[PDB]
Amino acid sequence: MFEARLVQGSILKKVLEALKDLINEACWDISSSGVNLQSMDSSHVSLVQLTLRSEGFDTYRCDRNLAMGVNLTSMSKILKCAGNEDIITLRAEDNADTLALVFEAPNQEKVSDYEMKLMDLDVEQLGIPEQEYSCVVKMPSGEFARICRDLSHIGDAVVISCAKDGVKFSASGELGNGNIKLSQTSNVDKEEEAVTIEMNEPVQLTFALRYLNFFTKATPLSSTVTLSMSADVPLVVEYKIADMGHLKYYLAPKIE
Amino acid sequence: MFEARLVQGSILKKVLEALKDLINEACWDISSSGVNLQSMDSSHVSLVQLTLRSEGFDTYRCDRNLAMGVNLTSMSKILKCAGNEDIITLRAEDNADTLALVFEAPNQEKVSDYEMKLMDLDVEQLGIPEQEYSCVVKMPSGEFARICRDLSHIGDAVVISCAKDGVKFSASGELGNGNIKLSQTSNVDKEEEAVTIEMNEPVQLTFALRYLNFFTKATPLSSTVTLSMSADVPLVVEYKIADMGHLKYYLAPK
Amino acid sequence: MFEARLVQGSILKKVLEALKDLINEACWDISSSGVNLQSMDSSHVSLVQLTLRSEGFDTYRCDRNLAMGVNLTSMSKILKCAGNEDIITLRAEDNADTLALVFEAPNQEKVSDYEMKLMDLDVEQLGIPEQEYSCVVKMPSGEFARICRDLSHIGDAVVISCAKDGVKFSASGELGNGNIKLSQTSNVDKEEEAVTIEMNEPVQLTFALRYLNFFTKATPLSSTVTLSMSADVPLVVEYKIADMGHLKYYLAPK
Amino acid sequence: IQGLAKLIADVAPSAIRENDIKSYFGRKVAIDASMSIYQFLIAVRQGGDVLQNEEGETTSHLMGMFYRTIRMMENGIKPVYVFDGKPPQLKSGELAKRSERRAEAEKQLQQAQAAGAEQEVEKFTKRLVKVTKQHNDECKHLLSLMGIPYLDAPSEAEASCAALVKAGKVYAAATEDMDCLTFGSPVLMRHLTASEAKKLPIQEFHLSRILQELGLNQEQFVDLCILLGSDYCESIRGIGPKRAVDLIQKHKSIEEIVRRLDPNKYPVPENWLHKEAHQLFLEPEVLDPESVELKWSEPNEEELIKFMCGEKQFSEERIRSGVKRLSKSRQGSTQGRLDDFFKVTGSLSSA
DNA sequence: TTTTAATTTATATTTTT
DNA sequence: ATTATATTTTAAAAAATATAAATTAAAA
DNA sequence: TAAAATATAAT
Repeated sequence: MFEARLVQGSILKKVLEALKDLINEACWDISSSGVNLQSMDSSHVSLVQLTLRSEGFDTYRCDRNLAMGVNLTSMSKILKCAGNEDIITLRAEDNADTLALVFEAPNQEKVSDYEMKLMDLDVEQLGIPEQEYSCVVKMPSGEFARICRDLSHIGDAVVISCAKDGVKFSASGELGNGNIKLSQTSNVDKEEEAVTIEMNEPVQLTFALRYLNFFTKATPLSSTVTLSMSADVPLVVEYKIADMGHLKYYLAPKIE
Repeated sequence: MFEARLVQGSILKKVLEALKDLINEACWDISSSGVNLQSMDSSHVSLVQLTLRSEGFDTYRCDRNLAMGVNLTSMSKILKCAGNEDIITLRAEDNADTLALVFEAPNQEKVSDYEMKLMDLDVEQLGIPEQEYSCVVKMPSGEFARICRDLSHIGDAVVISCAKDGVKFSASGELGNGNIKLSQTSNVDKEEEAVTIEMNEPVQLTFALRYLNFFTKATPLSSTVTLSMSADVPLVVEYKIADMGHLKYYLAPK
Repeated sequence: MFEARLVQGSILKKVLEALKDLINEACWDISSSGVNLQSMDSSHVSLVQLTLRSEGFDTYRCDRNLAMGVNLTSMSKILKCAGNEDIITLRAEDNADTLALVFEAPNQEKVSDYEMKLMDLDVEQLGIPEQEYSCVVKMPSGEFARICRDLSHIGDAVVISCAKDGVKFSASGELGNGNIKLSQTSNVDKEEEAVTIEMNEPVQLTFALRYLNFFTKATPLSSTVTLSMSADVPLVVEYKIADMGHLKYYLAPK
Repeated sequence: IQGLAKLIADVAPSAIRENDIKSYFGRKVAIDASMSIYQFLIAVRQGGDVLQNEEGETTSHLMGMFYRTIRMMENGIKPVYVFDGKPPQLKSGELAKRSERRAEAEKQLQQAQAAGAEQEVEKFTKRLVKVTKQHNDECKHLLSLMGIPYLDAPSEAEASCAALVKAGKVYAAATEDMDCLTFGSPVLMRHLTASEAKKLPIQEFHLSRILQELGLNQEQFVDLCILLGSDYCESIRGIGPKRAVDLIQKHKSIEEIVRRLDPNKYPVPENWLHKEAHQLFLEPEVLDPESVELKWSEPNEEELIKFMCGEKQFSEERIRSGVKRLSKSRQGSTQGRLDDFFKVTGSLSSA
């Protein structure tokens, strides 16, 4: 009942490269308004809110609401078959035991049909309020992935402190402590280098950093990371796709 | 005394990177027609027939029909020393039981002289009867490399169904069911964009994928690979090596 | 009280992935002349003498001749955080045992401030006297790195013999044996693809090749390797780091 | 409980989560001590030796749970080693039966060392194991010097682990047996080891998901574990686990199934103790959970060198590095949980 | 895109006494 | 005539260590 | 305390 032809394989490939190792199985919720995934980590600390809107899919139809529970390692190994410019057609028919991924080459020569088996899955959904956030930093995505990769060598935790002079990612461990400080570049506000700090209250929160390294595998999806955080609320790492939806990553802080 | 000069030494580098994982020890047959290798792999499934003719060698000179017992991991390690533009000279004296590979630089400043011990091993030359193959496809080796590489993620069995309209590679496993279809391309027989099919009757066989990935390792030799198959015969995976020789792989269907 | 700021700190990065593998922990002897690391192998075979003079440090300011013992695995993991074009400012305190490192981006908003745990160890001064060396060669760095890496597949030892025609590296082992000969080029360029030899007397020397593989991790520092040797003295592998300092690698011959 | 884990794996596999050791990082988990003592006095044999010191005092269990507790603070899991005390009287025959099984092993010991076959000597050295008040007091002394809280149960400590989970103090019980799911614990750990990260992954059993996916409550789950084989009382001979679920899912209590089942097909045992076993599995003589407070303290260094290595004549660098790893892992920020912040507004099943 | 070159990682030994 | 089931019987760890292997990020 | 193997048994 569900058909979804999307003209570029890069978006779904980068989504499943983002989700192949943070979470290991998930249940996609597919309606006529788009394809959502409010999946919950087995470590019980991270949430994924993936939304690919129906206007993003360039040929989209869905007769009824349908939830399919896939193992995303298998879905990532099957979307690894597609290239970076293939057209991916998602198909799911009545009594959906398999999901058909069709990879059409842009030169109209190679068609690759993949009938991935599904499984019975029951993933609980969590309640996300539309809430105002105290500190919202917009960052280059390669820059934030670089910061997480740098601080992962130092320690197992990061202390993000947001203030009017900038954001400061601190890390303490056996090696020492590193403080990557970033100023809000108001003069250079281009597409890539766009560090903008919406400021309501100075916050200082300690997060884990292995889960931030899992989050920063979503870095080829977009060039902007929106880290939104309040004083005790879990932070949101939003990878705002210019085409379709978002990939929000919710991570709980560490409390002393 | 065997002497064989090859300006494109990256060709021989790609050959010994192709036959590294398949064949541990090989019996090179050197004649005045050229270099041959009819060797069967370590798990005794796939046969390998390398043929480098003497026309592609810039200076070929041999006297007897020499048998070379060469550990191909050792020859692969020694050919890893050469660059992609190095000139490779194979030399072997009659009395000496060693093979000397001399790498001249393209600008002639780094003369390398490697010597490799040759072991004594049994002649695995059993021959092969040639067949007029029913399904012969001449299709780009990058696409075949992609097809075997991404169908190995599902299972260890590719069912090739070959017909006039197109070629289907299916693979059923514990995590999905892949089906890659390639049709004929009317792009005036390009080197990397031509899937040309010649046909006798539509045919369907099943092959392993460990050995198909081992054949996928030979893809830097040619931009176009020829797959030949018929009714319960071994698959021929043929790489035309820069109009000098051909490397044929024979795979028994599972 | 100590400051050492240099605009391109990829020099310091490539020093730490040059000598992070030989030495587990080394004493940076920091004086007003600059940084003079002088230590030995973790297996106590090969010596490392790093000298970074204060001329290429773009603001250098030292007041006391400190001797701080850095964990080079920790220092290399801290300097993996810097990019290839970060302004690196080394900061130190005479009281505190913390070595601060400030990385500044070319787009000056990303300021990184990493501290380091130190150690007050005292290695003994093995000050090698400088003598008139007989044989000295100046090769490309990629050439000598390739020579060590492709003779390490053969055996653990290399015989370096230099003469009027050129230099020859000879490895041997159960893989076989290999001779690499490099002639002196006729001045193609000053630093890029040029081997120059200066000669006093013919001598061949046998060195371990694993230590030479560890020595060739300094090859992205300078484009010229200056091997210096004579009869029954350690080989001096010299890297002239961008006309600022030198990394000397001393290997006792077998 | 005989075959409950295989029954849950066959019937309702969504109630078992195959979680990793490192994913939790700050979860309070009660541990049955005596099962870990038996694991660390069986597996730590090299062979014919006991891995005891030069004076003969057995100390393999001390070093085993030392390294296991160190790796649980390293992975963040804060343990509560609940120790077994006086067992209930319905087990008092059966444990005695278990002891005469050991006596049979004692009998087979004179076919072990008399013949000289060392493999059977090792195989029955692994079966003549018995926990002792010396072993329990040594381990309680060790956990006193770690600062890990230890609780001496006044009854069977599986029920006390289920009482500590049911009070909301600890999240889960680390007992590998299926007694704690019958006793009433919502979340159960299994194979909570240290080094076997992927050879034995953590099998988290949710009793709420079990009772949801089997259409049961606690009463008929206790009755279910009586029919399919219980440690406390005897079970009916003709009913295994598949007949247990097929005859609890159609009749709820145990009074209805002991009336209408004929003695010709499935005869009841002549000494029925299912009501007393149901009372001991529903309302055991557990400790007061709020009377005890769980505090994790820093490990005393030189006392742990004096007890752990002094009279046990072990090394010093290895144990000192382990205590340094425990002090590094304990002193840190406790990781918050996402269930505390976002409320579960619903669940989604793949349809 | 493709290889190297590290970089962990899952095996598999051995004493831990 | 497979499905169950209760019989017999095995089994329980964790350090470092060296070494072979599969990613992953780095470097073309 | 746990799982498997295999003869045995009844739905």
